[PDB]
Amino acid sequence: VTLMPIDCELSSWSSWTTCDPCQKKRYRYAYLLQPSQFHGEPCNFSDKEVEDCVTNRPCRSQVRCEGFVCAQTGRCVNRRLLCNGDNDCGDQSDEANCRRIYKKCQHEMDQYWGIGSLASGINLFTNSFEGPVLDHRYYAGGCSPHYILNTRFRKPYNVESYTPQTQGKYEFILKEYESYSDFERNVTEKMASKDRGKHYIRRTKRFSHTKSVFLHARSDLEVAHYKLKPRSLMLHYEFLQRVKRLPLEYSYGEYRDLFRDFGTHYITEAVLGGIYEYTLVMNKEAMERGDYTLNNVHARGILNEIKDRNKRDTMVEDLVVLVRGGASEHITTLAYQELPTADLMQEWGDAVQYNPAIIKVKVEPLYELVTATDFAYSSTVRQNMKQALEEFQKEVSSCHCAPCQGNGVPVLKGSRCDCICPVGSQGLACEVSYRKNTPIDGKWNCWSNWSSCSGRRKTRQRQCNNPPPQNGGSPCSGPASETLDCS
Amino acid sequence: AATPAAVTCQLSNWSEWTDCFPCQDKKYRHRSLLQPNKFGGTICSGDIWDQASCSSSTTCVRQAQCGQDFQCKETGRCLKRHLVCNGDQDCLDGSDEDDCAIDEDCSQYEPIPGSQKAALGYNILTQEDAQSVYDASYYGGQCETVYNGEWRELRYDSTCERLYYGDDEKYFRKPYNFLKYHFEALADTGISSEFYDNANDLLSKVKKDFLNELNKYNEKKFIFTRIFTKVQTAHFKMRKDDIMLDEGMLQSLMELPDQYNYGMYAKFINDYGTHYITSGSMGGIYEYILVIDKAKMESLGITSGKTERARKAMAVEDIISRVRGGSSGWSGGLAQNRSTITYRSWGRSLKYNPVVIDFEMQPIHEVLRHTSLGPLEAKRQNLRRALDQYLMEFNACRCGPCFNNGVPILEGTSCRCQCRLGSLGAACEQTQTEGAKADGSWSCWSSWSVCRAGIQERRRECDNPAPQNGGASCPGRKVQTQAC
Amino acid sequence: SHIDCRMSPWSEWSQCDPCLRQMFRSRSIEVFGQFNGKRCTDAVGDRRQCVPTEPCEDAEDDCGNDFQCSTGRCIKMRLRCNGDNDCGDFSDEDDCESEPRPPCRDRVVEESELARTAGYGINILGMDPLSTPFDNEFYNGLCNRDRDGNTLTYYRRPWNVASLIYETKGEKNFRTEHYEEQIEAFKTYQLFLSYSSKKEKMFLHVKGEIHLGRFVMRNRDVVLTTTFVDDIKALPTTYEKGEYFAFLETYGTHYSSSGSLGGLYELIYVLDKASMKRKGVELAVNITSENLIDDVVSLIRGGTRKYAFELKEKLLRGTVIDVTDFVNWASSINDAPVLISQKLSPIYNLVPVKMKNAHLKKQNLERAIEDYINEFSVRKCHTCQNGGTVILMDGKCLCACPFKFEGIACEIS
Amino acid sequence: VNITSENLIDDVVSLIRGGTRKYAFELKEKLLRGTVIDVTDFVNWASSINDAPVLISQKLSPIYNLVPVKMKNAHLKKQNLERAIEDYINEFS
Amino acid sequence: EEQIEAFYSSKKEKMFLHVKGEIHLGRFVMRNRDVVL
Amino acid sequence: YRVLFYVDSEKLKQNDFNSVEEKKCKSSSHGCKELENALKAASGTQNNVLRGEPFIRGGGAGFISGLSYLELDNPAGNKRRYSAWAES
Ligand SMILES: *[C@@H]1O[C@H](CO)[C@@H](O[C@@H]2O[C@H](CO)[C@@H](O[C@@H]3O[C@H](CO)[C@@H](O)[C@H](O)[C@@H]3O)[C@H](O)[C@H]2NC(C)=O)[C@H](O)[C@H]1NC(C)=O
Ligand SMILES: *[C@@H]1O[C@H](CO)[C@@H](O[C@@H]2O[C@H](CO)[C@@H](O)[C@H](O)[C@H]2NC(C)=O)[C@H](O)[C@H]1NC(C)=O
Ligand SMILES: *[C@@H]1O[C@H](CO)[C@@H](O)[C@H](O)[C@H]1NC(C)=O
Ligand SMILES: *[C@@H]1O[C@H](CO)[C@@H](O)[C@H](O)[C@H]1NC(C)=O
Ligand SMILES: *[C@@H]1O[C@H](CO)[C@@H](O)[C@H](O)[C@@H]1O
Ligand SMILES: *[C@@H]1O[C@H](CO)[C@@H](O)[C@H](O)[C@@H]1O
Ligand SMILES: *[C@@H]1O[C@H](CO)[C@@H](O)[C@H](O)[C@@H]1O
Ligand SMILES: *[C@@H]1O[C@H](CO)[C@@H](O)[C@H](O)[C@@H]1O
Ligand SMILES: *[C@H]1O[C@H](CO)[C@@H](O)[C@H](O)[C@@H]1O
Ligand SMILES: [Ca+2]
Ligand SMILES: [Ca+2]
Ligand SMILES: [Ca+2]
Repeated sequence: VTLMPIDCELSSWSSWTTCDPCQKKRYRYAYLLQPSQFHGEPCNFSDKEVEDCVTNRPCRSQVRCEGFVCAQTGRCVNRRLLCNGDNDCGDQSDEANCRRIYKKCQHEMDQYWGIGSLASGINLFTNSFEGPVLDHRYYAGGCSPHYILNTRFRKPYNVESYTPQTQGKYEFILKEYESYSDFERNVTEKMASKDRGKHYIRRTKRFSHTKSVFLHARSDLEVAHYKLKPRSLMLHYEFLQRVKRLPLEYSYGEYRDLFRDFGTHYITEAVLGGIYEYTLVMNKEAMERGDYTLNNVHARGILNEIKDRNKRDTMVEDLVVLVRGGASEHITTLAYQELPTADLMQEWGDAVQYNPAIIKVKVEPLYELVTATDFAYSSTVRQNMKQALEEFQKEVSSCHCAPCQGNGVPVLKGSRCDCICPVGSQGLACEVSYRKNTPIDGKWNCWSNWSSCSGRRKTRQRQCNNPPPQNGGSPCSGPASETLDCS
Repeated sequence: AATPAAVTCQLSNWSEWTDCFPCQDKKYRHRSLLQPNKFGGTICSGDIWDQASCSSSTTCVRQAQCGQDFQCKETGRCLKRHLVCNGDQDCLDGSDEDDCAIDEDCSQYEPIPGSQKAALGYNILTQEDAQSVYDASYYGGQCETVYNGEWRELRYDSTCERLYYGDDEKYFRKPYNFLKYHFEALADTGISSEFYDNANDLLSKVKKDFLNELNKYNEKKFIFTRIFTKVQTAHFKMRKDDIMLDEGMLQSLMELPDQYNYGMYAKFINDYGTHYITSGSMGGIYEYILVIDKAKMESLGITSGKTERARKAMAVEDIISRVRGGSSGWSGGLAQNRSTITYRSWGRSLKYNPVVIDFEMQPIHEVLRHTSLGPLEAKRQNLRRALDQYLMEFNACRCGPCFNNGVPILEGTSCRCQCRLGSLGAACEQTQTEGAKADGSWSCWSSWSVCRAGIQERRRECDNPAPQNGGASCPGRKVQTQAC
Repeated sequence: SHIDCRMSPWSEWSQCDPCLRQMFRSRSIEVFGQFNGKRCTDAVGDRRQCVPTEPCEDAEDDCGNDFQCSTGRCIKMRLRCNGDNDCGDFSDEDDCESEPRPPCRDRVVEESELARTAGYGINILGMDPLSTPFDNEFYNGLCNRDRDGNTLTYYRRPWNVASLIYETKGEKNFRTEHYEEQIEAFKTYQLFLSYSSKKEKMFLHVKGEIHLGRFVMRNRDVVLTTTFVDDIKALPTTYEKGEYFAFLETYGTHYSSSGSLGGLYELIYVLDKASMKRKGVELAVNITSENLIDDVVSLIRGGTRKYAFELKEKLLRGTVIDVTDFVNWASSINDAPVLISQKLSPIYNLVPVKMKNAHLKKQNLERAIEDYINEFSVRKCHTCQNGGTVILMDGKCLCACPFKFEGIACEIS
Repeated sequence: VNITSENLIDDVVSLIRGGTRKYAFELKEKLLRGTVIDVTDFVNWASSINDAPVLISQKLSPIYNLVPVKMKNAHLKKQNLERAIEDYINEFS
Repeated sequence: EEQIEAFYSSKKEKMFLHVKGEIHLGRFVMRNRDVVL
Repeated sequence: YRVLFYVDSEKLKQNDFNSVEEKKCKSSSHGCKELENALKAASGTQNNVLRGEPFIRGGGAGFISGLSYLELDNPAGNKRRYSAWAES
């Protein structure tokens, strides 16, 4: 193996912030200067440090509640939500000491299938879901019935619509090629006289046969459309509290650890369903050489005869199958190497309805949740969170990773980077393969910092993995340099 | 071929007794693995750690003092008062439900699939699960629920003739120590197959009026296939702040001295693991390999006269087939054959028995930082100091070379080379020819060098042997340096 | 000549142990027997009654405000009435005429038939399992309900079994490896020589490992069986080898601190076959040899009677095995598991601190287990001849050799 | 040839321990007839070992170790049982 | 089998076929103290 | 419900052959000579491309994934599956 294992390096510490007026604390942090890769040391030694202070400054942190303050969670429920026979506080506190219970839901009701997943934030730069940011177990007044098929559902307060938009693309290509060539060239020669004589032969073949198959099947099934309300969202307890812990002063660390727990954005609108994708590539070759000769001479005489015969064959085949959404038996029977029968497809699509994946998303950045009805100093938290979001996007984008071999895709998983391999190579760098060459796709290096003013510039070099090596593939798809106005 | 050299177990002599603690009535002492018993050799009766009774002069600490709030009478946990009488058993004694949120109905839903395995510590030297680090069943006053993506399960009703899906296990309760658990259904499968064949046939004849005739045939065939399939039933992330430790880890952490004492800290690393899971992926994995080599060679030579003939033929087949997750039955079935029967049935069993696919983990000392207990900095630095030694002393790299690609492990004081084929030892083979492909794997750390104020070193070798025959070299960090 | 059991002289006797009302004597084993001579059956020690030469000390080891049960055992008062088999036997009915309340409220939970057996004693000689030192029908007032197990049915996990996780894993390893060869030659009055040789080699290895989870035993607050704690109370306190060996021979040198449950199958075919011939006349000679070893072995462990013994032999024969026969056997591992492999803790770690004289008993056990491993050593026996090695068994040392050398010492060919 | 019909298979021994006598007889009868037992048979035998077990291996100690320590001349009786056990080895060849 | 013949000589045979089986139902181990006879 | 289905295939095969044979003799010291040659080149190709893009809107997700699944033997889609979709 050509490897050197590379250790993670965090920076030297920031200077401390001055002590916060309302957290009574101070903060310091490091930037990841190099991610751990190829089995270097696991690092993650605490990326933030925090200390207490004496406080010499005023604070106004109590945003009041015309509602009822829930005993454990601190949520402000509207006073009409008490004694409805339902948990609106998160920890049941709204339903204590009620002289009667006034149910609105006359009937039993389901939550829409998977509606809680969409209540959590996404780290948009890795498409990973993170912690809960919205409370889809909160209904306010609720209890207007919705039906998908014959099942009745209760709409969450935060959800503007969840509805069964229901669509299916299937796409199929089967491309096949065959090419064969045969060459033969025979010869015979003779002489005699009354003494002398000669006889000679040559016979030959060259042959080749070649075949290729590319097959690609994709089903994009959609089974629901989701949109969140644009305003007045009831947030989740665990997020609401970490946002209340954020400093008024800008420390990057304490805002970064919000993103590492609850992500960077929230899902405002989404397309729900399943992907089935199958793609087969096969290449096949056969090759031959034959060469035969005799030479015979007489006057006393001599004979020589030779035969040479060669056959070569190869086949190489790669298949990838990818399934999203559904139930585990349908998932595995589609995961299997052989194209489905329509019965499995039917049962998979039927199960995708009850456990959809997310096909398409409209985000909003997470600071758009930090509204003054829930948080004091909200505008300074927003402005901090905006700046942290730009700095964090420059940390968690995988451009920092060293290049994989074998066309591996590097993904920065934490403070550590994993080369996800294509089919047909193994080992931590994707080095272990039988293949003489495989197309390297070009990989971008990280984008250089904003220079000067009157229109700043940023630059990129396609250098992190240079595109051409070992019969290279496509050079990178994005803007190779970029500019934006001070004002 | 290689040859073994047996060695029996040795431990170093006892450390002097650690002085009698105020609340445990206990003393501790330890020893070190001066040499673990290698492939050939007797086990020590002795282990690394010893504990003894002792009365002590002072009075044990008052249990009323934690957080200005409730703490349980016979165990570790200190609780926010709204957990007392919540209707749920928040500590081992149940004292947080004695003399009575309130009356929680949330136990209508069972705990999340695999809430246990993610709560256990893990050991990087042995790959074993440890005791509970997190409390797998602490709910912290929360009534929080995950939708089961797999709840769909058929039932007949014989009265009024209907076939209908059960409406059972639709939700699971999430433990407080889990930030998110997500029931996302994925599959990915990747399959590569490569075949290469060569056959060559040759003749040569000369006659002069002496005769010579030569005939050759050669054949080679190679087949490879690899299949990898993974199915996620769920993905999880454990909380990074306000962690509620298991009562056992909590009590064992109270029981740690504030001073450094390698024995009691090494015992906590043994008992609660080197690491704890921060996040991981749940469901099932199938992996399969076939590697097949065949060859066939024949040759004849005749001249005048005398005749000689030779033939050689070969076939070597490796199948590795490993199923993680599912029912014990269908895991054996899918290990034995691959089909739309075995994949479909295996996935039906992943509905009920998921297993951890891959996960992320951090060193056990990094838990203390994030606990509900407040600062424990002295214990954390001791717990790091011990772990930085434990990962040297108990390390499988101290076992023998395991020639022909065997896997070393240390358990107790004792080595196992899990040799992949042939009878165990340093050397391992009796079936294979002496031509076999095998790696070099690490010959372990030196102690730190004598040092200048700014120069100190540590070194390795790739193995005691070089890589065997033609074979792979190690990942290449041969030398390392330290702060002296 | 053949070999007989032999021992040292007996040592000098103990004093009378005042509370135990006995005296003790011991002897070393020196040869086990070998080569089909007089096999040992012979004991390490013996005991005699005495009227004691001094008073016994106060026996009672009471934990205080804890309930002292009809067993040897103390318990905390939350478990004095708990509607459960608290404290190692029923001991409670005269108190619990009130406060019935169970650990599990309104529910019907069953015992884990795997967890009851968790924490086997193990003897390092042969690595046989023995029944648990640990109680494992004690629940510490915790309900601790698991829905786990592949048969989709709930169970109550017993207190000492800190983890029992059904990590299902099914592996098959298969290897075949052939090398196959031929060499032949040929070369008034006349001369000729004809020569031929042929060789065939096969190595098949197959193993199928099927897990039914893993148990990890608790490393504090372990609640032990009444029989085991009593069998620690009844000890000499003076390092009498034969009396300590009697405790090892009923609870093991070690316990499995964590063990992996399930089943295994394993198969071997080795075939190694050769034939050689030469014939000639020179102005007759005819000289031959044949050498064959053929050895096929099958092991199955775990699962129920029918399926295992079907599969054992189906796999040994040429038979193309039905996948559903595997599914049946591998499913029956749910009902009838076996201990595949495990981590071993020396048994003295289960001598509870907060019992009288505990640490003295531990250092005695640590010495005794070292002796138990030493005088049962193979290294004392006489050497095997040719390619064999000295096998050890109770009352014999021997060897056997599938390699054309023969007898109980492989001496002849 | 028809090996199951033929006189050719003769010289097979039988040792068989435990199980219900029907299935032990059937296995013996097939072998002394010069014929193979079917895999159906062995599993039927293995099912019957639940009724009628035998010991495949044993670890052995002389019986005097059972003589209770409370016996009124206990050590003398045990010592005479050792003196008696020792004579069996001479009482037979 | 081995033969040397010259019209010194020697001739040799050794041959067997074994089938061996075990069926195992359970281990028992029994007390060495507190025995009730 | 929409289907586009498209099948396209091309085949070529070629064989070309050339041969020469020559002879000479003389007599009065007799003699003769002969020469012969043959040559072949042959080549062929196939291309086959089969595409299809079923698209459905409306109906239940299982009926959609069943109906949109392309039977290469019946690329318009099957009477039963299609009627089930029209029910859903
Ligand atoms: C140029 O010379 C080559 C080599 O001699 C010719 O190929 C040969 O063609 C003959 C007649 O088709 C083949 O003989 C046949 O063999 C088959 C079995 O393979 C047998 O069933 C038939 O009855 C017959 O004996 C010969 O095998 C084949 N040799 C090879 C190596 O391909 C070729 O046809 C010649 N081309 C010209 C222009 O004459
Ligand atoms: C697993 O078992 C199945 C049994 O059906 C195998 O599938 C059969 O394979 C044989 C091979 O000769 C074919 O003749 C049958 O037609 C196949 N039946 C079908 C359609 O399933 C399967 O091949 C086995 N697993 C593997 C990978 O060989
Ligand atoms: C071989 O002979 C036996 C009788 O000994 C007869 O039953 C059998 O049919 C013959 N062959 C077969 C079909 O097994
Ligand atoms: C001699 O030749 C015969 C006939 O092939 C053969 O059976 C025998 O084994 C050879 N060896 C001798 C007779 O020494
Ligand atoms: C923040 O950082 C400096 C580093 O020298 C500390 O010493 C000090 O506490 C300051 O507030
Ligand atoms: C502790 O180890 C010491 C060796 O220094 C012994 O002397 C003592 O008996 C105990 O084994
Ligand atoms: C030897 O090999 C492993 C790689 O498998 C390294 O992680 C490690 O350094 C070990 O000692
Ligand atoms: C020890 O052996 C002596 C023999 O010297 C006997 O007297 C006694 O019975 C014990 O076995
Ligand atoms: C431009 O964006 C901000 C402005 O300071 C910084 O992250 C950096 O200067 C970047 O290049
Ligand atoms: Ca309410
Ligand atoms: Ca409680
Ligand atoms: Ca009770």
